[PDB]
Amino acid sequence: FARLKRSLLKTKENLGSGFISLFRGKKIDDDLFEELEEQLLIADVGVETTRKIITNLTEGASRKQLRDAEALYGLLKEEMGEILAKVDEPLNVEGKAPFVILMVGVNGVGKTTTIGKLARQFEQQGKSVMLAAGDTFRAAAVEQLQVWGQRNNIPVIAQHTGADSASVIFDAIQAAKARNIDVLIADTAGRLQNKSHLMEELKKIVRVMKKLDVEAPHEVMLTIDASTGQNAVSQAKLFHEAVGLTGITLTKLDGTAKGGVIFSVADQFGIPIRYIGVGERIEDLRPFKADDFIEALFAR
Repeated sequence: FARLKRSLLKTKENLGSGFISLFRGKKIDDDLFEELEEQLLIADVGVETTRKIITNLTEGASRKQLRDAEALYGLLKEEMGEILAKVDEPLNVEGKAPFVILMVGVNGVGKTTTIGKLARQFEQQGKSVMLAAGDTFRAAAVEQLQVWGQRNNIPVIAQHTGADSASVIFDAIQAAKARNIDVLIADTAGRLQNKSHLMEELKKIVRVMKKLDVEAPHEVMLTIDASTGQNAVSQAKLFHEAVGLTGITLTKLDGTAKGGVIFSVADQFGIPIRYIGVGERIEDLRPFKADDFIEALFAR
């Protein structure tokens, strides 16, 4: 995974292959674990997840009675591989009419653009897609979706600026079912300034969907930006506590040294990481595969 390896360069400065130069010729002691702990934190692995990692490393190293630091690399590969393995369930949007994905997250992390990429990917697999411009007060985000949808021959349900979000989405599910759409992707508001207001809106949207399908939304997908580091974790915590997240898309891993936040997100929530954005192309919004990611992160 060449493209994946290249996109992770900044994170690899401290993690994965980044561990190699740190362990080189070192002996295993408190100083070393201290330095390792520092590289993990710098990469935004997070205090709690770093502690779990160091603790399990400490133990595994003692069980095998290791003396030379170079060997800690493989133990870390296994330990960190384990953390991501627990959230490796791929998103399966098949067999529904439609399969409803409610895209949540704050403004400015590229939700609308992620919606476009996901819509193209599903069409490239043979599925029909419909979009719902549920971020009703942001005329620019609604217009972005409408214009792009028009030219890609993808129906977009939208109403006047300030329309009730739950109503636009209700109408979109209604239109999706009438037209035999396979996947419906709904955008949502993202002003985290007034958290209670935003969360109540999402709760309403979710309640209203039940009038049409007891199973909708089939996926509540949070989009977070890896370059915002631990802010991504704070955002995940907020949305998850309010509404139930069933999937996470982590974008902008390319170029940030904070790629370690993926471990923090995986470990603290246990919510499947569905996609990781590692470039600007449609295919760069990669369905997440824990093994490919770990191999790319740890490869020299």
